Amino acid sequence: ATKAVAVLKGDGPVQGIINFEQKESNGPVKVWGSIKGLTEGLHGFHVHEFGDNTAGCTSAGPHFNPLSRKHGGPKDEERHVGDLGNVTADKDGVADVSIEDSVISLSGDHSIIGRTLVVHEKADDLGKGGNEESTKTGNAGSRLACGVIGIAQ
Ligand SMILES: [Cu+2]
Repeated sequence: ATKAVAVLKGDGPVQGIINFEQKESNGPVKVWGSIKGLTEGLHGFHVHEFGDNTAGCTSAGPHFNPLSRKHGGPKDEERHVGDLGNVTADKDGVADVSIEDSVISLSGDHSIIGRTLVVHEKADDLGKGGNEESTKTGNAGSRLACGVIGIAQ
């Protein structure tokens, strides 16, 4: 509901703290997250999980979560069942959070806590993904930056 904590640990150091306050009453989620990462950009936050492992999400790879924004658009439309924002890392791995007007976006449709985020300093696009299947699923680097995300309160 009111706050969330994200904890990511990868092969490359990726660390950030994303906190999102949503409620089923419908309202823009006030969310803040900073990411530190290897040198790259980042575009789109498209998480899609039902919980796997905070060291790398196997389920988060090729699994589309349609409840999100139907495809998972970054601004959200319904219940982006993943973290919603746009973040762009610099060469020093530092991404400022774009806080978008979301509707019911708690990161996860089956639940939130335990759900592993798939983002990285990379375009983790929503509806475009990358290649046809990744377009469908909405890009995921299963272990590129993954950790259990969830509303921690
Ligand atoms: Cu992704």
